[PDB]
Amino acid sequence: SGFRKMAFPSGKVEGCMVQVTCGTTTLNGLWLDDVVYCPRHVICTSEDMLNPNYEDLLIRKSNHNFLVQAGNVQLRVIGHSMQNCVLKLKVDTANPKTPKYKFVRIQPGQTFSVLACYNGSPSGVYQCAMRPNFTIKGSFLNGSCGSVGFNIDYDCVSFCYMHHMELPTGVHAGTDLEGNFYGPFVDRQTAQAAGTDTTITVNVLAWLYAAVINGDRWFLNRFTTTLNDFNLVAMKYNYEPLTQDHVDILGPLSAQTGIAVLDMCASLKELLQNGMNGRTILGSALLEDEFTPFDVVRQCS
Amino acid sequence: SGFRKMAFPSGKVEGCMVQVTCGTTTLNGLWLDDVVYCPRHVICTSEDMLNPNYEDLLIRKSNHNFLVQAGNVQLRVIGHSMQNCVLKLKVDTANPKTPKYKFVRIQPGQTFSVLACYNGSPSGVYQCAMRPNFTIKGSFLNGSCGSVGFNIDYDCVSFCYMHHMELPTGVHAGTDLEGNFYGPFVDRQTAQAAGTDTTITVNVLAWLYAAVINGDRWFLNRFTTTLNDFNLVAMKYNYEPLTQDHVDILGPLSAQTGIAVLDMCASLKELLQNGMNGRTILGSALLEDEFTPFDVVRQCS
Ligand SMILES: O=C(c1cncc2cc[nH]c12)N1CCC(=C2c3ccccc3CS(=O)(=O)c3ccccc32)CC1
Ligand SMILES: O=C(c1cncc2cc[nH]c12)N1CCC(=C2c3ccccc3CS(=O)(=O)c3ccccc32)CC1
Repeated sequence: SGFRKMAFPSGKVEGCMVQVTCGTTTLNGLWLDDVVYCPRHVICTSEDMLNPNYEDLLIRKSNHNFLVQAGNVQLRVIGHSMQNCVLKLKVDTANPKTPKYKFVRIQPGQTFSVLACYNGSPSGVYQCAMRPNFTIKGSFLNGSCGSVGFNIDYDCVSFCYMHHMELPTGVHAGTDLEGNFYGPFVDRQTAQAAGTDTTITVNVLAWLYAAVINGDRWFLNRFTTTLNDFNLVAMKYNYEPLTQDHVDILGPLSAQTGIAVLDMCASLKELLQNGMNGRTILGSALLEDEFTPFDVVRQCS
Repeated sequence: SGFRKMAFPSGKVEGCMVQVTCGTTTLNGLWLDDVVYCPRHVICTSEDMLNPNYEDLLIRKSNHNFLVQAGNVQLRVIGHSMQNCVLKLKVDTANPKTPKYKFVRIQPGQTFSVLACYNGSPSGVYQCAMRPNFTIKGSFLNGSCGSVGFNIDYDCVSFCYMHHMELPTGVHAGTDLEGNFYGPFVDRQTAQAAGTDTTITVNVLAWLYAAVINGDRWFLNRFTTTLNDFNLVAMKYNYEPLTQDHVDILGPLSAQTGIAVLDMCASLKELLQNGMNGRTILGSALLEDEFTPFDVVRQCS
C-alpha cells in the first residue's frame, strides 16, 4: 500500500535526449528516427525576443548553424524547417534507440512524467498535471528548455509536452510535439500571464478514493448530495464543475470501495466548507488534484 | 524555478531488473554481472514465514528450482547462496547492461529513488527518504519485493535499498544490497512495529531555504536564536537534534540565500510554536523533511 506521486520509468526517453546548440545557446532536443525536435527560440537572441519574426530569423540560419550532439557523437544536420513553435532538425542518422512513440496533445487535468534535462543529459524525473489554465507547476532551471513530458501507454511512449518558458508567477508553459502551445502563451518577451487556475475536481475525488483504499477514512460520512448541489459548493471554492462523464470515469474507483461517487462528493463538500481541522489525508494537509483516476487505479492495484 | 520531489532517471536501473521464480512465487531480482540479487523470503511458503529457518529451507532448494527471466531471456542458475537476508543467484550470463555500480548503506535522513517493479518489469519511480525509525513511506503492492532504491552519484549507481515487506502501519522495510535490514525488522511473520518516528530537522531547514530561493519569504523573521535554544523547541515537537555538522552541511544554502542558519532556525522555531496560520510554503501546508540539503542544491542549481 501507500500512495506517492509516481513517474513513469524514464529509460526509453533518456535514450532520445540530445544537446542542441545554436551559436551561444544550448538546450535539449528529442531525437526520434532521423529528426531532432527542440524549441524554436533556440535561434533567438535576447534582442530578438522583444519582437521575433521567426520565419525571417530561421531564414538567416543555415544547416551548419545547428550543432546537435548525442553524447559524444556529433549528428550532422541535413535539413531544418519550422512546425509551429518547434524546430525539426533532420539529421543524417536515425536514432537506433528510437522506441515506439506517438505525439499526443493532452487535455487539462491529465498528468504526465517530466524528464528534466540540461545540456542533453537527464537530471531527474517527476509527475506533472496540465492545469486548467494550461500551465504546469514544474521544476525547471535555465537550460531546461526542450525537456519533454510523456506517458508510457502499453509499450508506446506518448510524448505530450516540451518545455519552452517560465512565466512571472513561477509556473511553466510549453507546447505539444507538433509545436502548438498549451494555452494562449507565445514564445516572445511580452506581458503574458497565466489566467486564474482552478482545482481539478475529478482528480481530487480520485485522490480521496486513493485515501480510502489506503486506510485513510476519517473524512467519509453517511451524507449525500446531488451533482447539481455539489457544483454550487464547488464554484464558491474555485473548483471545476463535475459532469456525468467525470462520474462515469470514477466508476471503477467507486465500484471498488463500495462508496458511491455522489457520496464521495458529500464528503468533499464537508472538507471544503470546514477544512481538515489540523488532520491529514495521505500525508497532506491540502486537497491534492494532480492524480487522475487512471493514476490511482494504476498505483492502487 | 519551482520545487518538486524529483527522482533520478531510472534507465540504468531498468536494465538490471529481472524476474525470479521459485516454485509458485515470482518477485523481482537485481542482475549485476553474473549474479542476481533478490530477497531470501522467495523460498518460503506462507507457513514457513511463521517461524522460518532459512538455512534449512534453502538447503532443500537446488539450482534448478530457481527460474530467472530477463524479459524473455532465460538465465540458467549455476549457483545459489545466502548473504544475510538476500539470495545471490549466480547465473550463466553476465548482464551486458550492467552499469558502474556500488552497494552503499545510507543513513537515516538521506533520500533515494525507488524503482517499483512487478514481475521484473518497472512500473514507476519516486523519491523516498530513510526515516529516522529506518522505515520508508513508499508505494508498494503485492509482487513489488526486490524493487531497489538507488542514488546516481556521477555515472555510478549507488544501490542502497531492496524492498522486503510492508509493516502494519502501512510503511515499508527492506535491506541494503548486502542483505542487512535497515532497523530492527526481520523477514518473518511476527508482531513487528516501527519505533517512534521523528522529523529530520536539517531537511526541513534545507526545504525552507528552497522556499526562500523560490520566493516564499512570509515566514522569515527579524529574530534569531541559539542552537540549544532551538534544539529545546525541536525536542518538544519530535524534531531530530541540530548538530554543527548539520550547520556545516547547510553552509552552501545559508551562504546563498543570505539568511544565516540560526536566523532560519528562529524562523522555524516560530513556525513550530505558532503554526502556519493556514498559509502555505512551496504549495504545502505541512513542513517537509524529505529533501536533503544535497537535493535542494541539485534541484535549485
Ligand atoms: O532556460 C530557460 C528557463 C526555462 N525554464 C525555467 C527557467 C527559469 C529561469 N530560466 C528558465 N529560459 C527561459 C525561456 C527562454 C527564453 C529565451 C529564448 C531565446 C533567447 C532569449 C530568451 C530569454 S526570454 O526571457 O526573453 C523568453 C521570453 C519568453 C519565452 C521564452 C524566453 C530561454 C531561457
Ligand atoms: O508482495 C508483497 C508486498 C510488498 N510490499 C507491499 C505489500 C502490500 C501487500 N503486499 C505487499 N509481500 C509481502 C511480504 C511477503 C512476505 C512473504 C514471503 C514469503 C512467503 C510468504 C510471505 C507472506 S508474509 O505476510 O508472511 C511476510 C511477513 C514478513 C515479511 C515478509 C512477508 C511477500 C509478499
